[PDB]
Amino acid sequence: FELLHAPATVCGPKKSTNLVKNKCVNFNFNGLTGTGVLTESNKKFLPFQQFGRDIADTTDAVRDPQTLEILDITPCSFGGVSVITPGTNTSNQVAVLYQ
Amino acid sequence: FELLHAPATVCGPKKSTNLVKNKCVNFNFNGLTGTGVLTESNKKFLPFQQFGRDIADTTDAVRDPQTLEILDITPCSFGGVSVITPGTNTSNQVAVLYQ
Amino acid sequence: SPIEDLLFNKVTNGLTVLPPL
Amino acid sequence: KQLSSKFGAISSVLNDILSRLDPPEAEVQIDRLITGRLQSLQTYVTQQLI
Amino acid sequence: KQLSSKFGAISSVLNDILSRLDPPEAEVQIDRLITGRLQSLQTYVTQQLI
Amino acid sequence: SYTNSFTRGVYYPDKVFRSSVLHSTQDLFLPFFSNVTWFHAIPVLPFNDGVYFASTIIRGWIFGTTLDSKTQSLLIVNNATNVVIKVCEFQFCNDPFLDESEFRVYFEYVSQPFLKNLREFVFKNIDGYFKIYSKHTPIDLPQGFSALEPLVDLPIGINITRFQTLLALHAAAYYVGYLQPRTFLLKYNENGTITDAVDCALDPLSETKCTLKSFTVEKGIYQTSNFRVQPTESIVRFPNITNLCPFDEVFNATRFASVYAWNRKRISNCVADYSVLYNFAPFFAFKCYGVSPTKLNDLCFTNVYADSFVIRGNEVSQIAPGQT
Repeated sequence: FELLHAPATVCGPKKSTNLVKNKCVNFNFNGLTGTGVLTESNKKFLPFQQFGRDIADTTDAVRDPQTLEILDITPCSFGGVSVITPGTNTSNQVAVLYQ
Repeated sequence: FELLHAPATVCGPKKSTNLVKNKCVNFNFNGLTGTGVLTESNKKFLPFQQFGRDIADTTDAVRDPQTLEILDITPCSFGGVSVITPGTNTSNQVAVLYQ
Repeated sequence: SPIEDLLFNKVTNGLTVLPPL
Repeated sequence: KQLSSKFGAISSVLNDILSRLDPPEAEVQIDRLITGRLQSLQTYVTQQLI
Repeated sequence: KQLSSKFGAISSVLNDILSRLDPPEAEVQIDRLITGRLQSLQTYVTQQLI
Repeated sequence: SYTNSFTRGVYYPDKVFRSSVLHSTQDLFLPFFSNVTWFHAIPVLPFNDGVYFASTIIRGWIFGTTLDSKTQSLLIVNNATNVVIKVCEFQFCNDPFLDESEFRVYFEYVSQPFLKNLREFVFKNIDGYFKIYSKHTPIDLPQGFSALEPLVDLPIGINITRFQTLLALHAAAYYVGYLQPRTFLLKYNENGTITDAVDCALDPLSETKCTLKSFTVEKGIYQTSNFRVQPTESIVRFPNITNLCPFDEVFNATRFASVYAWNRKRISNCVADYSVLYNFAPFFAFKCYGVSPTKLNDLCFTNVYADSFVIRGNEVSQIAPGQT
């Protein structure tokens, strides 16, 4: 093996997985690894475009190599939690509020 | 080595260059590299000093060891440029203001 | 006026000071 | 007066740093110089805002 | 309570680091501790001002 | 012949899709309102950066470093069937030309060919790669705006110094452009096509549009960047003393010292010569902190200190600031 002398090209065989739809995973699309849902895209791409972005420099759409279709990216639903409670001298019950 | 403010007695091999006045250039001497105009100074040096200083802890006066004469160090006029323009759908000419 | 004249007379890299409008 | 602060570097003059040391080590020298003068500028901007 | 923070170092005691490790690594540990306490003091000063 | 290119020569900097946003990029593009060398030949051309090409017949491009078999050279021949991109140590003539079944010029990549119209070609050579940008837009350059879509990438690795074109014998004329790195501001459309680009180094309205990240500006004052006056020449002055510092005494000695008996030599009041150190012996580690052993001809300071001792190899790394 001769290294550090030339742009490399004899790379190892990297395996591929199956398709997924409407479930946010840590997808790895041709080296682009991120977290987000995989939904059907209403957008229209171009043959020389791989993945998209937005104003906030975040990935919103990616294209799988196995199919000419495009899959939108939206991160998993986040939100803080809050506890509705009276004074502890009054009652022991609490209520859970999601933001 | 040591970089104390002392008369420099060991130098790298470089050739000398004739002085220029009233045209601000860049400069380097006795290991002191900077940018500024070279001119005759109203200041005077005792015959043991090499370079002067200022409030900003920088170099504003230097002595060339070629000929025992005093030189002045001062960067020339500098500032930010501003663009004075009207609205886009009014005209196309612009004005340039130097601060 | 003399009052504001007296008031004026009693009042005394890469950083620049922009002059007021 | 913060221009003469060493910030844990080798020399305070950035011209000397660029004309003396290799960019493999001048990278981290400029790194510490930028972060020190950057937090100094942040403190100055906060004081000016207040 | 900010004195009891490791700040990514081995410990949070200045006398402990200087009495068991060599001065080269202790220099980095003391530098990280002092800059962490510096940002803590700057945050406290900004909060006091606001 | 010289002819100004109005606004053409805009290509996609990356394969990233964007919808109705503004993206500031820092790559090698073609500046607006720049003269290009319109040729009318019926030699060899310099290559700094960019083989921006557009003709309105000719096929073929010579790429390489020294044009001969001493190093690797690149060949591109395009005909009606396919395209062959052969790279090897190939020998080339001074003025090669084609004929179409005979070759008079003297890994491959076979794909779709690159075929009034205007075949605009943008070539790049960075990071050991080779990129081709081409869209054929039908029509003094014509007034309009269009992009250049990317194509396949050719991993080569070597650098490109000189280039040459080919003449197809069945001629025509072509533009030759040059690129330098600057900043663009591309306005992507909703579908994802580049339709308008403005520079960042032009008349100051363009710089205001660059620094404001918008295409429409209103009246008022805008501070964009600085006007630091620029120098025109370098002034260097060192003392007129030439005493040839005794680096030979501390280096060329029969016995230096012991480890515990490291002696004292003081060298002063002279000029150093660091070009004679490399001629003595090959260095083992030669690592340096504080200063670099390349920029030692531009420094002048005082009171060097030279130490002499001998150690048994594994303790070379122990002779360092702060080692046990």
